[PDB]
Amino acid sequence: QVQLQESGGGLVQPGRSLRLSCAASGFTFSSYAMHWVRQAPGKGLEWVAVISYDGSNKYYADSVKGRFTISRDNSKNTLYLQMNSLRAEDTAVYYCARDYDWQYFDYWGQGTLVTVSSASTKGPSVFPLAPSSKSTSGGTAALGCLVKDYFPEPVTVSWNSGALTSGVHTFPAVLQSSGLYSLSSVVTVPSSSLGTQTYICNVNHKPSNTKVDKKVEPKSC
Amino acid sequence: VVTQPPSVSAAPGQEVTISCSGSSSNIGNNYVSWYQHLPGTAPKLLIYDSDKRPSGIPDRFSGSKSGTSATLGVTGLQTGDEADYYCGTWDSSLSAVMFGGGTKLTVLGQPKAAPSVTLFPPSSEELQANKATLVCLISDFYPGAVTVAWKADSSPVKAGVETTTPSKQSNNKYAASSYLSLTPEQWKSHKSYSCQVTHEGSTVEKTVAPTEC
Ligand SMILES: CCC(=O)N1CCN(c2ncnc3c(F)c(-c4c(O)cccc4F)c(Cl)cc23)CC1
Ligand code: NA
Ligand code: NA
Repeated sequence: QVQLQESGGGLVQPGRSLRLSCAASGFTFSSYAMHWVRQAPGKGLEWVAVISYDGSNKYYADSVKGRFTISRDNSKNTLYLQMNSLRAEDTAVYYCARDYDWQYFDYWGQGTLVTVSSASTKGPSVFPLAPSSKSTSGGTAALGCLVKDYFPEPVTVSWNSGALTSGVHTFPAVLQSSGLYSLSSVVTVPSSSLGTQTYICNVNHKPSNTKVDKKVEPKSC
Repeated sequence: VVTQPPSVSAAPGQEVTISCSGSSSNIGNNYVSWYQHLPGTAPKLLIYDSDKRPSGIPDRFSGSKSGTSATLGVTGLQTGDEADYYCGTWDSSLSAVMFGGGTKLTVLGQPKAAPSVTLFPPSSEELQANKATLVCLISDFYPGAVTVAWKADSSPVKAGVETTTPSKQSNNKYAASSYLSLTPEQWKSHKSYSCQVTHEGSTVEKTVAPTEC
């Protein structure tokens, strides 16, 4: 059957350049237009570019026109996307897709991930998300910790060295425009316990061999 | 430019429609196709030429086009249908393909639940590190689709916002998180900040203020 395989994705610094390739398999490559389509973290699909069967017609989304060049080599069954002047907003999974009759996409690759960041390995800073001053014995309180500005993924979070697991939710990370990740972990606890029980979030960042334990306590209000 | 509702849902065996709304340069005068997408997998063609089904797509998927809007209909819903749905089309004025914004189709499998919203102001420690992050944590909701908006006093804020995609908690409901990254000076130069969370046509807004704990 028809198969498509992207490659070339990875970590690249803003302003630099990167070349993606898409290899094609079960069809006459030179008879079809080919597209690039991308999906940025948490965003909808965004069409990137298309190139006609012989390359004499190319079209580009405005968001990449002038920076990206689509090309093809019909003798090697390969589609290319030359990305220049890369920006943080170009972080995305990039897909190639076969066109059918200038009408719809019919086959797609697996995708290749492109991360645009100037960052090197960097352990997190951990800040407390202290429980609301409006906590009264008889209710529950949300507290947590903000794990910020680390690179690369992942971070793991535990509470009270693994002793506290019920009511914990650790969120996925966001990649901030700075090129660094942040995430949060939150736990719901009895307000009754806030003046007696110690709550510590344990943040492990293996890529930097950093572990941070942060004590989260009520504010001075 | 081509817009779709963020979210639609119905129970297994029921039906939904998803419409995208364009203009004469795109939906009005051009082929419309529909795609099913579960992120991390490849989009799948459902409908082409506004109402044709490819081979292998069951007849419970159908499409129509009327004027500058196009509609995908799904009957006999099953959990394998839960995905993101996009319409795609050509815009003759821009000479570009445009995807609609995407609609998350939830096949209902548990009770609807409005979100709890917890809004943390910047910690004293982060402020002393010359940074200010507002942390909006959104929990215990279902379906797993929300829209988050931030307000400074009462004006929209778009710069410096990052929001995670909802994912499941231990109790099988959804949670999501949103961040507003401010300067300490941006933080202290407003009377309040708000996280507004829209879920199933209903909005929960939490407010914090630099002058109040
Ligand atoms: C290169 C030949 C040429 O001049 N043209 C005109 C514009 N142009 C298109 N005209 C009409 N419908 C189109 C169209 F439906 C698409 C398209 C597609 O091929 C695949 C998915 C969605 C799309 F809108 C694309 Cl990329 C281009 C179209 C490409 C063909
Ligand atoms: Na955790
Ligand atoms: Na769901």
